[PDB]
Amino acid sequence: QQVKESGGRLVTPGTPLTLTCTASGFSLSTYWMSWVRQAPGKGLEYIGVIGGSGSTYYASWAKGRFTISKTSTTVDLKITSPTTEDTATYFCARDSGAGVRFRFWGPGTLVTVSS
Amino acid sequence: DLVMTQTPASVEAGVGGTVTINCQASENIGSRLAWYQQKPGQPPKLLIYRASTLESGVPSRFKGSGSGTEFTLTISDLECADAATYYCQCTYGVSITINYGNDFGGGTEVVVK
Amino acid sequence: LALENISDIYLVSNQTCDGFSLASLNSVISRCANGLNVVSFFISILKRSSSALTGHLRELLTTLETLYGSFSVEDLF
Repeated sequence: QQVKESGGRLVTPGTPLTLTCTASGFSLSTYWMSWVRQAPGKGLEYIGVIGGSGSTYYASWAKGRFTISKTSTTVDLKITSPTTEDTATYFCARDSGAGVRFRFWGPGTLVTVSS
Repeated sequence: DLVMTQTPASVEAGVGGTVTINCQASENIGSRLAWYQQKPGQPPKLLIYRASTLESGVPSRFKGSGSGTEFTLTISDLECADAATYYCQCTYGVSITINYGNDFGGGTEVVVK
Repeated sequence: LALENISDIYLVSNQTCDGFSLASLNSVISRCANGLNVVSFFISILKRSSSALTGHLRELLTTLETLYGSFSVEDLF
């Protein structure tokens, strides 16, 4: 069982970018996928979470700017307007239903935002 | 959302010693915490969840303790492969009634010498 | 059956017959009740009487509501 996220490219500041995260080897479907951020050389920053029922929640600073929306097999992030301070590495953290044991972490795709 | 004042910023010990990390939640989150361990160039690995229950795969050395508003991790007999950054996360963030957020910690390097 | 004769309720989610959608009531005899109808009842009786919870049962309000919000119903085919 493992989680891989994919899709992150250099953008003109202001072009919307979406990242996808694919759950490859899980059996039960009771999941809380979560996206966290890490600017190069800083601590981790929390972005949002999506359930199996669709119940999405966001952090206090990442409200309005980000959008997490699932599909049949992926979980999609959407940065609405990537500014220059939004260059980071974006992780995907999946677990079981209890919402406390964020056990499986993807390797990371490095979004960079600068013209 | 709440803040996690993870103290200190960088600790220091030797092989066969013990370190302590403190982080203090601003509201009574009640034994819902998690401790990660991010080496340089890696995704974070879970160590302890619900602030005292070891993730299946960690050594018996790591320990965690506390409830209410103050929690701690106490790695023991520091091996050579312990130089990494240690974060604490408040996992009270998926509900509709209480929902105290899900912010991480500030970061603590644990360097041996 | 009815909760005049209900003592224990188990919510095993990994090693049961099928998964979270089955939860065994018992009293001794055991039954096989509905999963998302006992969890979606105990949320509705702790959130309703939220003025009397001792501080340990608020952990029951948070565990049952997280466990219920993660079940994808569209994969119950």
